[PDB]
Amino acid sequence: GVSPKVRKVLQLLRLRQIFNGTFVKLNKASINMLRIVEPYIAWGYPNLKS
Amino acid sequence: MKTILSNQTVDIPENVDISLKGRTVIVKGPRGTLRRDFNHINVELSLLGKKKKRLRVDKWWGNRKELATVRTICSHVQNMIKGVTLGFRYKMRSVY
Amino acid sequence: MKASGTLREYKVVGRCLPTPKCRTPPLYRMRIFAPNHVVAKSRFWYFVSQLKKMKKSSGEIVYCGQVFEKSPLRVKNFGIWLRYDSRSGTHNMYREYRDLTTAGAVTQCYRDMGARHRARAHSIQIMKVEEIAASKCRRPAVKQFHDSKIKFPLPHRVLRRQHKPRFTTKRPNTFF
Amino acid sequence: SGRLWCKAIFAGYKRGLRNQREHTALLKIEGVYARDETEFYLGKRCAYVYKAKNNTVTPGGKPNKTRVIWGKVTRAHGNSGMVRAKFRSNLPAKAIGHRIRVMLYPSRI
Amino acid sequence: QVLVLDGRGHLLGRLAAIVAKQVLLGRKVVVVRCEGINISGNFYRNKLKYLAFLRKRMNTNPSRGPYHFRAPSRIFWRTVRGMLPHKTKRGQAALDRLKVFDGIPPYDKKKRMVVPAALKVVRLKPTRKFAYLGRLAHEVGWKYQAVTATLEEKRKEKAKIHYRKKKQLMRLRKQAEKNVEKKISKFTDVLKTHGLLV
Amino acid sequence: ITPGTILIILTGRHRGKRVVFLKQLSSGLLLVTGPLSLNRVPLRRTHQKFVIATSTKIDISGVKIPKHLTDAYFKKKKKYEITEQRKVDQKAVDSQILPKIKAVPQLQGYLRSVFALTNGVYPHKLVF
Amino acid sequence: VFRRFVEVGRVAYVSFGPHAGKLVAIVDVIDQNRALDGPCTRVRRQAMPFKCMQLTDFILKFPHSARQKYVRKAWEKADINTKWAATRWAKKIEARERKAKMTDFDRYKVMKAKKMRNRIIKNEVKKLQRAALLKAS
RNA sequence: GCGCCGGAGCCUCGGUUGGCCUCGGAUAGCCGGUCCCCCGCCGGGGUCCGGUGCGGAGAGCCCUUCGUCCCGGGAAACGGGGCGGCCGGAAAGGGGGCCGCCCUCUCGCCCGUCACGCACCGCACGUUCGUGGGGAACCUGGCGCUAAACCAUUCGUAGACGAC
RNA sequence: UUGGUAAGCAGAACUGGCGCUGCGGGAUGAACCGAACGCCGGGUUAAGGCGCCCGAUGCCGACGCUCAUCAGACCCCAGAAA
RNA sequence: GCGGUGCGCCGCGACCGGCUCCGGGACGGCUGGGAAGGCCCGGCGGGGAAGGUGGCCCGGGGGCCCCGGGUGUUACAGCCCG
Repeated sequence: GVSPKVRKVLQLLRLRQIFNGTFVKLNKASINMLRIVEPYIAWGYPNLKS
Repeated sequence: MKTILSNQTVDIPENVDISLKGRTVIVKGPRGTLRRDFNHINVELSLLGKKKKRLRVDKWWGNRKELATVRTICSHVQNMIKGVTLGFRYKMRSVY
Repeated sequence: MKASGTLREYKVVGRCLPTPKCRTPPLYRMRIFAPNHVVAKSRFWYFVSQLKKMKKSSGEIVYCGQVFEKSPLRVKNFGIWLRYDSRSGTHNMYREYRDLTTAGAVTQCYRDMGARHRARAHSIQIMKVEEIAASKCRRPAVKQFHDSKIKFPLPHRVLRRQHKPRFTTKRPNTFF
Repeated sequence: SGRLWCKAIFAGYKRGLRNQREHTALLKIEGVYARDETEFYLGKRCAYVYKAKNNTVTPGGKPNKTRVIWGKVTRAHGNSGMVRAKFRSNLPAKAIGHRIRVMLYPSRI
Repeated sequence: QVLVLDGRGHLLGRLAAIVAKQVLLGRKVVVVRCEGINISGNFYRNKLKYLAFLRKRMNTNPSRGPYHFRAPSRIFWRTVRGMLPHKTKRGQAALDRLKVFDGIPPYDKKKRMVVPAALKVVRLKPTRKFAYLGRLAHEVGWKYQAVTATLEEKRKEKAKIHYRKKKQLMRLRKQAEKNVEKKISKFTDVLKTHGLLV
Repeated sequence: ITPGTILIILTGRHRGKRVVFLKQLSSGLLLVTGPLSLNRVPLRRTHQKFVIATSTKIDISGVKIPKHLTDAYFKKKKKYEITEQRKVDQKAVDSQILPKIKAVPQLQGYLRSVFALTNGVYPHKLVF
Repeated sequence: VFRRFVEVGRVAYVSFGPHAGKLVAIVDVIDQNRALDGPCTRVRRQAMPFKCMQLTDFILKFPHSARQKYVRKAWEKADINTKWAATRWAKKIEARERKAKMTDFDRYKVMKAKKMRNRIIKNEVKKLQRAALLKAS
């Protein structure tokens, strides 16, 4: 049960199943994708160990 | 809120003999004796003085309706000594 | 907001990005209270957006280093000021405590307003945390501990540790 | 001249309210009442001991009634003293509230 | 193997729940002195809630109906039935280890234990009201209070006289202590060193 | 486990018995030696895992422990009978051990007796 | 009824938790249910609940608040150390904790002292009974 | 032919692996002593002394088991061991101990000297309560016991037939 | 969001369900909350729970509020104000 | 002997590698180049008042000591800031 804009944006980040993750570089086109899926994800700025 | 200490002191004359065992205060004076218990109250009825000439009632950590009890026990031991000293005597008239 | 753990106390100064119309725009500093830095900067964007014309598409944060107590052994009467939202309106306030940390007071507070008013920490602000003196204090409860030679006994010591035998020979004691 | 095992009581299967799992048991080891306490018992051999109508042969004895199911303590369970298990032969539910022996032998002292 | 439990100052809904569990593990249990089990909240709340129980009678043939027992033995028993899976074989059987009596008849030359968690002193504040399943039973038509009293009175008379003797027993050991303690110097100073007396 | 400490054999026809340690063989098994006299246990192997170790250590630095008693010499053959080879191996390996057990204050009423469980007396609590 | 007080002065033993089994003084009653330290016996100036601390009956005199050097000259003055080794309290602390020390080979050598200590008394308990009978003729 | 008292095997049902022989109860207060004294029939208060995070503490108390032989030390010398007075006890009555004897050992309980005992060759149900419950039969003596019920026939204080 | 005092009533927009669909949870059940399924061994979880019934607080879990002769105990939900 | 194939039924141990849950020792960086506290009333130098130490009187109870008030800035205690 998922709204048809969000299925398209989660596809484009290749997150197609639960508890899956990806690297993503940042800019304006990259954040405003991540405000449309911002109750299906968790993201943050990773370190040299993570 | 929870008021830390509360107390009051009753003091006997040159006439009467009182003591206790827990909170069950006995009294004998010039015309009888009387036992009254108070074992339903949570207090410290400590006696003090040489020739035991004052009772004293504490009540640590209390809310509103248990600092009430302090003076009501303080004024039940008043009607035990005033009845054993002088003694009680109601009167009444027949009406028609 | 959730008021989890204890609250830290934070300094988070936050100006706006210098647009070219006049070279330098003003800085604006605030004591926030929060358990981590993520809710010490995004909750700070709810208080500054109401005073100035300042949301988040133009707006940076310069500092967010934790502030510490500096008499964290000493007892202190705090005088905290409150604002809160009822079901039927809105209210301002003054509200006192005792602790050893500016932070700890605020925390104590969000737990009292939970108890006497069924207010949840998103209907609740601290407008002015302020340390206060002894004879100045107004309210009854916190006054009575202004007694140097304090002498109270711990009377009816309700017993803890009740599944340590589980069954036993002795009925317990409760006066120590 | 005495006992060499510790007493315990099979007290249901591993389960949540409405579906039960039969490949794991749930023992209440005697006098052990937190987690802290239950390192000892881990890995250590265990036995359900019983008695059918006919004669089973033994090793070190004559052919008689008495038989066993054999098993193994695996990990702690909960907050309060309890323990999980894994016998080779899945247990009867007759044995619920009846005795089992944990041994002392594969010791780590 | 068998547990005995003076339920004096022991609460209704709880002992219940601590007892029922022992039972299901396989212990056998005996409660005794049910005419002292108490219940929190004041007697006109324990008489009403109890009365209104009486009212549930199958309307069309009341013989079959919800069987209301009266005695403080059968009452406690009922509230332990309530916390057991009683229409299965494993419940039915677990009730057979439970055995519970009036007065303290037989099972009285025994040390009998106490649960401190379901204990009144521990569990209720001292400015709160409470009933006795004793009186409560005698004010919903129990027909033997004053007999289970007069019997009991008897047995405290006969406890005192035993206790009496078993202190004097202690008056010819604690003295002998002193009438041997020079010629038991080395079997009295080699226990100390691990701590089984002092 | 170190040489000379006290071991509790927990499994064979001897079980619960107080038995002394001598030397780990190169098969990895122990040498649990009873002083045949006191327990009723001779030269034998037992297996690390089925032997509790104990806090008591009378020293076994200065005596003699034989070589030819090596791990195959124990290994099985086929009314097995105690031949006249294992009778100077019996009393000479143990009469060097026996002057150091009786010298301690009251230790030869304890190797002889057997340990066992009772109640209040739980494996997980006590130190032994 | 009351004789042991939360008294600016008191020493309390510590029932449980972290600094368990250490004495520690009183300094600063914050609150209704939490006070504020113990310098000779390895405890750091820090607030503490009351639902952990059992009262001993030692009170030492310093002002109602002072730092860790002025409480040094009020605890090294009464000499609390010495005087909490005599306490009948702390011998039933060290004739209880000597039982958790205890080995196997001690348990059993205490057991042979306990089998020839209540045979002499067990003999001498019967020679005071059958002489009490002798009197009352 | 049933039933009390004192050897040799078979079917069958399974559970368990040492005992606690007891004040009355307070909880803002207990417990133990000996009590000089006053009221009671051995007993209750009062007075004085210990102790109180129970140490006269269920954070407790008891019993404790590889076996024998020779020689000493301690403890015991009022002990260990197996025929009879006489009471104990009713709420759902316990395989209770005081007093003679037939008798009987110098052992039993702790620390030593004296060696021997399937030493079965590294391993699983191992050790009890147990002479356990239920019952087909076989005994061997000892003490001694030959009834009612169902029905049919009759009554009418009863009845549809059964019951009474 | 239109009619109707309102209806578990008549009628339309956007998305997502049910019908065709079992599984944890809400005692109870087409639509509500979690997650969508080949046969099984270890491991950790969601939403929900941790007195007994029933897996899991048998933590020396924190600070307050409340007595009821009709107390109180969880999204849709199943009793009500001036 | 050297190579392959496995045991009649029931069993134990050892070291190797994949996956998990745990337990224990040590080491560096940061900050307000952490915050506070510790030890030589730190050594000279002023000020301030209370949850008033000395002491001085008044009240109020006993064998020279506690209890209930007032006075006021170091005396036979402490406390906050250069």
